[PDB]
Amino acid sequence: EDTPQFKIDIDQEKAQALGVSINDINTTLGAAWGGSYVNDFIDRGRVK
Amino acid sequence: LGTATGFDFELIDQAGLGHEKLTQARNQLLAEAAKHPDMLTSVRPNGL
Repeated sequence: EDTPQFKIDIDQEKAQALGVSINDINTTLGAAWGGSYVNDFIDRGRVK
Repeated sequence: LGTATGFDFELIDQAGLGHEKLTQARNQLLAEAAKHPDMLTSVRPNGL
């Protein structure tokens, strides 16, 4: 069933006025709240 | 089908031991193999 969701609107004009890039906004929001797969490392011999 | 005389054995790291520990265990087996020349001949790594 449909559920409540949190709609956030980025204000493009204010961002441009402040000199903050939309990519930084979206990465910051998504990385923090959603998580982000950066790259791989080796845990006891296995790539993870 | 390449060489058909012989055996073709694979020694395996089953517990994330790593390269050095696996080489030591290889040497252990090759050294024990050399003590039985009545049963085993030319027991050697196929590697570098």
